[PDB]
Amino acid sequence: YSYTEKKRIRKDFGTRPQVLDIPYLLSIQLDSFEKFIEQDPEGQYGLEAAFRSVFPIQSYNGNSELQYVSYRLGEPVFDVKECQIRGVTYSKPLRVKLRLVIFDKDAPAGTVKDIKEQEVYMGEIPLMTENGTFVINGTERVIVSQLHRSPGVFFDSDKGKTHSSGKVLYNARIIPYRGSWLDFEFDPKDNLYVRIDRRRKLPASIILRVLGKTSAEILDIFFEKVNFEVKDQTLMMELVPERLRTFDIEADGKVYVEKGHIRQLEKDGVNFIEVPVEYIVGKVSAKDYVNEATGELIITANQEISLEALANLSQAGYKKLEVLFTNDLDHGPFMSETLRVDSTTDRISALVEIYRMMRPGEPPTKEAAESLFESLFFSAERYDLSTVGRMKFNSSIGREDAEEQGTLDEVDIIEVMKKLISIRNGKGEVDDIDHLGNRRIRSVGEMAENQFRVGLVRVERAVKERLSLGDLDNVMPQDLINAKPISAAVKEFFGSSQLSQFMDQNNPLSEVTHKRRISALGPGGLTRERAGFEVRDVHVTHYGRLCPIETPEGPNIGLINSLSAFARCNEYGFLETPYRRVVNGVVTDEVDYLSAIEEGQFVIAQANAKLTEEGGFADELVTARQKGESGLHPREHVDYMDVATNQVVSIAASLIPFLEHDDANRALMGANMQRQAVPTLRSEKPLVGTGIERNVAVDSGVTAVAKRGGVIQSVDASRIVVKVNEEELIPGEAGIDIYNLTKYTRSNQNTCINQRPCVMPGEPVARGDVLADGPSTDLGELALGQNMRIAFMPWNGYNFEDSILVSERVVQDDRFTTIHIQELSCVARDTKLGAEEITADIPNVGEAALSKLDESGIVYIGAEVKGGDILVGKVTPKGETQLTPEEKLLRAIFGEKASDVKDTSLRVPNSVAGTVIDVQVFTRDGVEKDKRALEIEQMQLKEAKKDLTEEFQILEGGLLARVRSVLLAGGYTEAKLSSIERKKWLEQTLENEELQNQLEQLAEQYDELKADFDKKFEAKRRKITQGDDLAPGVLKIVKVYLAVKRRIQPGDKMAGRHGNKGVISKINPVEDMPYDENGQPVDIVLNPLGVPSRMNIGQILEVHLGLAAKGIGDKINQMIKEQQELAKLREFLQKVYDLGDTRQRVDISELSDEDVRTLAHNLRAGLPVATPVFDGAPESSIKAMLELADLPASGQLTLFDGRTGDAFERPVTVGYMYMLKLNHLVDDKMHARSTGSYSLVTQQPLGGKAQFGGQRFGEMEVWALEAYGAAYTLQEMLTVKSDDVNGRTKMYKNIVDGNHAMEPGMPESFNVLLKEIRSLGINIELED
Amino acid sequence: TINKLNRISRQMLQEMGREPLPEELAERMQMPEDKIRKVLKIAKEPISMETP
Repeated sequence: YSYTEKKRIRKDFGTRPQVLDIPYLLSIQLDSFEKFIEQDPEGQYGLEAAFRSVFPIQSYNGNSELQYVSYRLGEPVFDVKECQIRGVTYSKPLRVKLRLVIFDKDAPAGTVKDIKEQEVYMGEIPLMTENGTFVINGTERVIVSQLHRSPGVFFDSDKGKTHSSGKVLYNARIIPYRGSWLDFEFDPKDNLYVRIDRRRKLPASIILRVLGKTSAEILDIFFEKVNFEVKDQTLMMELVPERLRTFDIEADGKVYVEKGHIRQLEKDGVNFIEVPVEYIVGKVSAKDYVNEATGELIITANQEISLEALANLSQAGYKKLEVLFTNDLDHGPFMSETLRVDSTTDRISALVEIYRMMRPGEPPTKEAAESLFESLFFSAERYDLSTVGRMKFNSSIGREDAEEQGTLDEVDIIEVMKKLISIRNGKGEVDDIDHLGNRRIRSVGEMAENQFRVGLVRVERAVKERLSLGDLDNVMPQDLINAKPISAAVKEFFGSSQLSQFMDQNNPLSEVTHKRRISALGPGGLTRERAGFEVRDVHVTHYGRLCPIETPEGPNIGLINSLSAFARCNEYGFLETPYRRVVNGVVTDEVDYLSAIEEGQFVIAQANAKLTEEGGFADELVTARQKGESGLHPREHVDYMDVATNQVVSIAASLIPFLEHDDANRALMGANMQRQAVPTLRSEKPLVGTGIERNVAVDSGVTAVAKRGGVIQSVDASRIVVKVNEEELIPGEAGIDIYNLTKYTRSNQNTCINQRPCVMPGEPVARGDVLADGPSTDLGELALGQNMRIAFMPWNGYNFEDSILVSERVVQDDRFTTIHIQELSCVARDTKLGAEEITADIPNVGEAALSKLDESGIVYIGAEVKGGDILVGKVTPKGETQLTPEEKLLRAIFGEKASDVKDTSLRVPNSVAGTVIDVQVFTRDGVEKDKRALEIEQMQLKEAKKDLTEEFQILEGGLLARVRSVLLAGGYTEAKLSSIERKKWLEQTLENEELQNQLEQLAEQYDELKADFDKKFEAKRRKITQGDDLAPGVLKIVKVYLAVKRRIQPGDKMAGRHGNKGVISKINPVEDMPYDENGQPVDIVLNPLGVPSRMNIGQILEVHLGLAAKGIGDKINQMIKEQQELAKLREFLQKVYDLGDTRQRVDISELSDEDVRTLAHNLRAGLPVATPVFDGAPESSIKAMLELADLPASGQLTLFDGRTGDAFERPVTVGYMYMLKLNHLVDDKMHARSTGSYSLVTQQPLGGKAQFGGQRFGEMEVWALEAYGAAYTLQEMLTVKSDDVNGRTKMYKNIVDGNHAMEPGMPESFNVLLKEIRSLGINIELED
Repeated sequence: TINKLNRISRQMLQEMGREPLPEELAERMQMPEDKIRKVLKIAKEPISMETP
């Protein structure tokens, strides 16, 4: 047990040993980006692959070429934190070495006349943070993986749902990574057709002709030949035994049946069979037969033989005739009938027809047609069957060569035709389009490479254009390429892509789930109005790869999936899952990662399989699965076993306790709902958990984990400094590590990101120990909600439907109070009239509203502000305004007139009250810095220097401690050293060479230390002082951060982990809520009526187990308060941890006394218990835990009404449940509007809370009003509330006058309608 | 003016390795920095009122 885990050991109710620890949860991002960025000396991945795919760049003439040598990434100008502060992309420069080689025209081609080496800037590549995120434009974003179709060939069928009859029609489709598509279909007339890029159908014999296949060659490839001879004036059948097994059969010694088994007669074996002449009439010729004397073609290939033809070849002297095989069951004439409907007879006609279907309405020439067909499929530039596509193609056709090829050929096409014909015949089966070996995962590295290659090609076009000119004497490689298209491509992908999404940052679980999300949408994927039911279902190949529970509920169901717990992506982009090998009947420790294709063959056992002490199965027949079907299989035929019980579900589903007792619908809802939880002021562990929380908390990156072990030298709410052990220190290092903690930083969802220390000064810490807990973390465990006392009963209708009744004590204890940080920005721009100024001289505003602003016009840090308060004062110059005469009179009477500038200042939004916690000022380079900006700059520089000096102090303490350790290897008295003053140590004089040399060395080292410290602080000051790159026309920006405490209230949404959501209906006083015999009231009352119909039973079990856990915690609290002996504390803890026949062996005898005190203290608020999914605590264990805590075995208590004191007539289920506060707050959803802004064109009220918009009265509302008969209300909504411009002002005036009458007119939208219809050249008008 | 500003900022970017600040661009153009800022802000093409 690690130190962090030893502080609070969670009781494990699991019973099956875990043989493979869960892998790092963010591997899918980091591995892909490492593939993209790291140098690949073999050149199959990433920037090297793209560079080799585009370069070398060859001029059309051949004069010169540009070649690639190597690439490197520069150092970032900024790190992650200040990239976030300023609002710039965290990236690295791309520097590539290119050589311009100029050939000699006089010399033979290939002569190196000159070379020019140079390094060139090729754009800026964004970098992944250590947590798998990108910082683009100052915002954290995650690029989600895409599930697409693997390149290659897919054979499908219409399943007999197109033609009038069944007639299942078969088709084949080849798709490359880049290039054109090809299709080969069957028609209801059994003819094979070709489509190129989904245009007009063609006979499909054209392509074979293009490659140069004569009709005889086609017939030879696509059919078997049966022969005929003229032997001794008799017809002569070359007999193949397998064919025979309506006429009289020859071989009189072994006469077969005549015009009415086969194997017995074929056993002897003869090669002579005679057939009637009529058997030739129906056959079709297989060759072209020429007569030299006549000079003509007696019979053509693919022609039916006739009696006259037989006579003609009889006179011609030909004795051997071979014809095609044709049946109705195993072999077909499909290709021959295809040839019959083909009008092309040569290669040139083939290219002509292909060109006409490609480019209709264009004069076809031979050279253009040849270029078009070569570029369609046999050109490396426009076609790429990538490595994965090539392997899938080869495996589909069963071809065992050309692994590195990237283009099609004769062999590929002909094998595709042969397979499709075979599937028509009956041999072979169509492909499964949802099978996970047919769908591929494409991650951030692949699409970054793709977009980089697009930009590279964009550069290469212009580079080729320039190189072709010829004048290249004074050109350098950096003068030829164009970095801006490359930057445009990478910033397109990282800023405007559908898969590059705003990071979900409600809690660590939201982050982890977003990084492990697979979307079938996006470029090259599915669209939601064109994705059917089949793609949305759970395929049988999703077992262990895609979670069947976690998917959005709505239009996106089945299209967004979550990676399973142990899922991985192989080197080709296909998901694979680990399994334990079974050898000699024992289930071993060795693990193997299997893909979807491999999984089908073997028989795989489940983690629930009973095992013996020898490592084998207990039952003779074990429940396993094979080819996607479950069943009972013999013990000896099992080849694999599952590695874990949570192998099928995702992390969010793995965090649901008692998942096996919940219906899949409510488990889906709970998994989706755990990611919407908002962190609270205090984070509390879940009493009932699954044992996964530590992994999520550690791998999310929200916590501060120790890179090296040691002792915590210094602890403070913003810093942890640890002294590393001697054994793990790098030679010549300072020996100390510094962790700066994030304090009250806004998240992407306007929540609070806070890191709190969890260590002591002097506490021993090892590698991997948690030092600080981030949001929703408690001692290294994920903490999404709070443990709440729960009673299942109805209460006077206040828990009707899904409503929740909450005690006032919940609000008093601030258990669900959240901190929300909001950004407000005031930008002073440059306008035509003048420059907007930030100042405290605000017209028409008194000193009451200027209390909180400083001299510069910016609020102070720590100012408590409410709605309408001025944060930053700004005045904008305004032009002349026409004063109405009856205001000129008022100006005359009272002479006040001050309208030079207009007050456009930043104000707190209505119904928003909070504290200003940070103010930042950004000033354009060349604009005067006001007093406040100077103050921020001074404080920033002071804090930077203070932090740098603090580091220097602590690291110098560590370094001098190591030097003292080196000196103590001999051992002397340092009092003599301290007798001389520290600086005076540099003033000593030594005459011995041995001592003097050391003195000079020390002096030089001290000088170098001073130099490096000066350089570091100079660089930091340069970073702080540089002006901001503000947008064109922008003079200044001020940003104010407001922190708001939000308390729970009616209308807020609360939920558990089992899909049980609700809205708080009332905050009940404590004296009105049910209480037990000890006077302790419940905290939340839930409706029992919602449990049985939704089949989410894990919540009742969670309630019972939580009751038991809190009872055990109360027992520990009691045993500590009475100061009982340590022996009995140890005995109780050991009894608690020994309950049940679990896999956990916790021995308190090996914990020290202080360790036992710490553990007992951390168990005061309840004993945390782990119930892993599908390996959870049974009913008996829960009841035994209840009896240990002296609680009823039924989990039901007697409760009393606080309003009356009368006991309820039945026992009530009371326990503890983990509740969450979802980010659906009534503060952010309450909206109302009387009159506000209006649209520019439609003159209708805007939409949304941000625009102070109005609710939409849609078509269905109008139908409802029509059904009622409310003509006047409908007219009000149509005219005087939306777009009757005069009518709405008249209505406002009348309401102010207390009249309540309207004068409806014509809506503006109808006038716009008329204007557009007239603009379409149609006379529409109104008649009177 | 816009095209040749683009070309000079091109060459400066490729020669130093980062986006050239308007001061250095004005120095290379032998024109006042205010004129450079006027040209830079002059008119980017209007965005469409149908951008999703």
